[PDB]
Amino acid sequence: SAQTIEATTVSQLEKAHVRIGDTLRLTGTGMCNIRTPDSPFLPFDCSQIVWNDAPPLPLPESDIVSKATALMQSVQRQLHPETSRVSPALRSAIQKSGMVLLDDFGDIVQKTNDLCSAKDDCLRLKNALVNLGNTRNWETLTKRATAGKLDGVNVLLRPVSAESLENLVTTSTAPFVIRETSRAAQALNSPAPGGFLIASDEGSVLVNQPWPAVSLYDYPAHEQWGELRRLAGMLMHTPFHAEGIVTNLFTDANGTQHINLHRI
Repeated sequence: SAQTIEATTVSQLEKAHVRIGDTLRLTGTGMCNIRTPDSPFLPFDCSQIVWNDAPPLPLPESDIVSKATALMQSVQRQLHPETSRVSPALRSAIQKSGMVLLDDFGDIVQKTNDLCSAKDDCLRLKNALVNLGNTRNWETLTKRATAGKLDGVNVLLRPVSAESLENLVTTSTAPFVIRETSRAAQALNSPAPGGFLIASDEGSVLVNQPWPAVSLYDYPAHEQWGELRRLAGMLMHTPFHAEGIVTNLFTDANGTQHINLHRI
């Protein structure tokens, strides 16, 4: 005979030995299933819950990403400031000359060397810095920079050139974040054995978390990392609720019990 099963831990649901036709009411803390490339929390799918007592996986971390962020911020700090090592009288005069000031060219070269370390990285960007720096090649520039012979030194750009350089830092760092974002996503998709995978027949979302303003990949590359990290922050160990009748049930090789639920 069919029964109603109420369970709040993985153990309780295992002890209940569910069958097809049973009615489950399930509330616990678990993880939303993550899909490799419709659904609000893309790439997570919270119509499917991975429920088991293996400790949750760690949030994404990358030092490449923070190197990329350092570079983009040093450039933004200098192209669009709002307070600038330099004397105020000098500051106003440069603005009146129709020009833009980098007051720490040395930091930008170091940050670029930091991220684009491998000899064939970001050649457009290194060439732009070389021309700004009045050297012959990138490698002299990096040493003078790393030496400390460029700290606080002042470079001036026509505004069209400064726009182009900001976009150049932008387009060159994007592939770094895109890779690391991708790498992090795959590291989030490592499934423990045992436990359950609870899926909603009608594709019902099964968590109560705020829906995201826009999908993760409508974001610009550098902010995709930030959002994926946020999405994982609230969806890898979230309270969930799932109730309905069991319409299918199967224990895979790994010992995970897949359960499909149709609500009432």
